[PDB]
Amino acid sequence: SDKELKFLVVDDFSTMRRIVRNLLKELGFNNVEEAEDGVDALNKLQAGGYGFVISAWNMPNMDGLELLKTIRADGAMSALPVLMVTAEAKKENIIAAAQAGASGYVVKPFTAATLEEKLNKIFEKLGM
Repeated sequence: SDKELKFLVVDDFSTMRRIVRNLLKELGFNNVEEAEDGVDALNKLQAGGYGFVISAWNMPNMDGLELLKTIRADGAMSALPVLMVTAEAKKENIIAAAQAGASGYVVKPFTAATLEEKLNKIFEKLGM
């Protein structure tokens, strides 16, 4: 959408959620909500309206990969862009994510410039 595309930031670390929240505000994206794990994220996603999901890979209860796989299998939100936030770039993890449907991955920490690039690449490789 425009700057009003509604984001769901998912991370069990509240500090990270605020960090991502503020990097998006700096870019002009003010419509952000948060979730603390995969289950909490699915519960909010069921309300619809969401346009992008930024999710941490390691979370207790339902990690980012399981949250991704579930999103993709849901007919109503199977096209939802999902950006995976990780702490290290391991080959097998990047491929497991990619083959499961991840729109992209970003290694933390990252700046607003890095996030903007990752967002832009996801939009064009999709048609936005």
